[PDB]
Amino acid sequence: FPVVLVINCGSSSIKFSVLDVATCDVLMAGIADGMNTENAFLSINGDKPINLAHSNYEDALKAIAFELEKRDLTDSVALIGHRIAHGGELFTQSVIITDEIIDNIRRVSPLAPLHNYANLSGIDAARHLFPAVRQVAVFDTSFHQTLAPEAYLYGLPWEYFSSLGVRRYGFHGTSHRYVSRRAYELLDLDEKDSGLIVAHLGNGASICAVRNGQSVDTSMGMTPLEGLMMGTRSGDVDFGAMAWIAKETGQTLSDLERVVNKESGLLGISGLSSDLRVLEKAWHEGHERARLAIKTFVHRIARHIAGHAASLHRLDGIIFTGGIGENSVLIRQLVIEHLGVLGLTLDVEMNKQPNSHGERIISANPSQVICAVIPTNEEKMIALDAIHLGNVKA
Amino acid sequence: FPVVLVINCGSSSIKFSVLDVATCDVLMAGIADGMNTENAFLSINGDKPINLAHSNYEDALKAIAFELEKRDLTDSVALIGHRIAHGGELFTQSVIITDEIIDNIRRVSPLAPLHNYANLSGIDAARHLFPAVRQVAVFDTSFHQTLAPEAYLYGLPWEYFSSLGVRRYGFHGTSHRYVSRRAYELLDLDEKDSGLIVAHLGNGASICAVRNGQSVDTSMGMTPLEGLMMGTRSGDVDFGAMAWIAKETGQTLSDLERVVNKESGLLGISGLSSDLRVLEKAWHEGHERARLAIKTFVHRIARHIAGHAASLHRLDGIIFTGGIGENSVLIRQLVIEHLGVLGLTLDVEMNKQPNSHGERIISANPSQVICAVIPTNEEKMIALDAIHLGNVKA
Ligand SMILES: Nc1ncnc2c1ncn2[C@@H]1O[C@H](COP(=O)(O)OP(=O)(O)O)[C@@H](O)[C@H]1O
Ligand SMILES: Nc1ncnc2c1ncn2[C@@H]1O[C@H](COP(=O)(O)OP(=O)(O)O)[C@@H](O)[C@H]1O
Repeated sequence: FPVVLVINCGSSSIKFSVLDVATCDVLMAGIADGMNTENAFLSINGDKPINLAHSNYEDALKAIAFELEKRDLTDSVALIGHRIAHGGELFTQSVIITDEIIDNIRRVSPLAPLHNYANLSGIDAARHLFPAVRQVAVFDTSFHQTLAPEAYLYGLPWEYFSSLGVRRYGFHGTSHRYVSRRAYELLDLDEKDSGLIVAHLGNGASICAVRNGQSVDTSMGMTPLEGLMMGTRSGDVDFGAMAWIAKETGQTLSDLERVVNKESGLLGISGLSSDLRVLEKAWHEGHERARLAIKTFVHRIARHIAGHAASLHRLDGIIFTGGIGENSVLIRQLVIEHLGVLGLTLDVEMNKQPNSHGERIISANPSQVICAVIPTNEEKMIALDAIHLGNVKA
Repeated sequence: FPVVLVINCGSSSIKFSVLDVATCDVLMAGIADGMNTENAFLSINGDKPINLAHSNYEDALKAIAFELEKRDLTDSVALIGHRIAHGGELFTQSVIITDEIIDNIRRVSPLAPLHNYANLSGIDAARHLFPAVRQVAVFDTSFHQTLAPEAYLYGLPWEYFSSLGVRRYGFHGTSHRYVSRRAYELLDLDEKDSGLIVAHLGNGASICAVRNGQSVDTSMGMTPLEGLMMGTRSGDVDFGAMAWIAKETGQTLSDLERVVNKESGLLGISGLSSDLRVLEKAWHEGHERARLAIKTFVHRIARHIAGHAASLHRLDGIIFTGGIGENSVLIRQLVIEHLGVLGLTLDVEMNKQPNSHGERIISANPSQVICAVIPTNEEKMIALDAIHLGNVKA
């Protein structure tokens, strides 16, 4: 009974899951938080947080490695999957990790400094601790590499693109890829002749247009800051406005970089919380700013969903996914009602069902476009890639 | 036979037109360019440029005033219309100019430094030269004041909005207003129950969603730099990307402000010209970058047109206007073909007709949405407002 160890190293954390190769089910999950801090810990399934105080990425993973051995899981780990934030234009699909891949990942890392280097730290650690184990790299950007130039180019001088690599990349690639595959099943669509819009709505949020199985447009840009307004991220924002704000408050780009990434979006408008649940209750209790934050959030989602549909020859479905897309009854309803122009019809009773109902259709029959909620499973998608690559002769 | 003198003062020019109150036809037009420069001139209808060397906004208008007197037009000027770039949240409609209006215009001027002060210079000059003449102010932003908060708010901290006035304003207001009024006629639509998308495509470009006669979404933002990619303007651009570019080339925001306003868009991508005509020929001749610039330009227009449609309850028509929208056969075709998802059907023979054919429908019957070209006439719209206001008792 082989298992797949899936890893995701962030700037200050290391999330992991152990999936059964046979059923792709989670057998164990955990997270080492407070990384590089004088006080780091490891909590597995909730079990009392261990003391990983003063430990680097490798020790943290060494601790996680011991927790797998203390549960006789070590010997059944046949594959390891690493989630990589940015793959530049070098990676269009998941790959078996070798020295060349590591080199390539370093090459594109300048494009995602705050994430890629942590991803690499994770790779080095895993390689040290599981030498005889095949390891795979899954890039959050690879699914969007099918985008045409007209869809990934910015209106900046050509030089910025050709010599600096400035262009739209998009993220949530693994989710958008996974969810759209699931959609062809659920909606009984022919992948080769289909038009889908996936709305990945989490604390990080993005839209993706999948035409005939391929991503043809996505909302995030060179960085995860473009597109939809999010939990603490601003989303699209007039550069002239950002420039004006700079001259008025005497702030630098790093100051504004912080504001737009940490103090904006839902948090910034509501001045209350980045958490939707908190905001939904706030609205219910009469909080005006919480209502404006949500309304704005919904307005921008509807706008991009419609905008992205322009890259499809035909619109067959709109799929909601992510923590927010899977659990927010109201947001889904508001977004959908904001898209009546596309002929969407919601089945409120179906939309009311909690996420325990899994992959489900929430639109009524008269609906011109099918609407559904499909829980995303990036760990499973990564494992499936690893399993496939596990049959290769490298 | 009274006439209306219409003025538009830019940072370095003063465009003017004299329309007949009876037919709203242009009887004279001109432009004083090279303002504040050691060499300024005044060209009327093409007539040899006069020597306005070393002259401020008032002298330039004094020269224009003499050209109207030298043609016995002075005594028939019953109204003067001033085009104002930015009206903030203070102006929702055109107004008769008084001391209060001037004060108010100064209040919002910080929002458009490079345009509003020139507009005010024009007002002071005109007021000096035509004391007994009623004068009106028409704001490029007023038509978009009907936008809901969810549509004009940015995902920035609430403070930036409430204390600094940072929000979407939108421009091309007079064109969008004028063109949509014309559309209800041409398309035989009931203003009170209608959904239109107007694509104002000139060297400056923006989209506007008009629901039941009111603007409910527009593409430009606090400044004319947001939205569509334009002649030399970038249009939407990932702020994280702009930040990244800053740290890589060691440029400031003023440096980037310049790049995004002067060296980007069509010019930036093609590295050839900002002029569509030049680019269309370049493409025909095999120029790849010119083709990419146009394709990108078209892709972004289609995206925003679809995105803006989300603010409509029903999509009745898409109207093209502006120098590009009125004369570009190819761009209109490409944009429309990029919107097949909305069920649009183009009548190529109708779309081929030159702008001399005026207000015209270019979509075929099977089309779910009517498409048309409606030449814009901002001077006429301004005159109509002035004429209406000419009956007021101030
Ligand atoms: N029942 C719910 N109703 C509304 N929002 C919810 C609900 N459950 C979770 N959320 C929101 O979803 C967000 C976090 O999503 P995230 O976990 O990052 O997505 P993913 O689960 O795809 O990785 C939070 O804003 C959270 O408050
Ligand atoms: N026949 C044409 N085909 C393609 N583009 C054209 C044509 N005529 C003018 N243009 C373009 O339209 C643009 C300038 O538009 P503009 O004059 O600012 O709009 P408006 O006339 O609404 O004020 C230029 O890029 C120009 O090359």
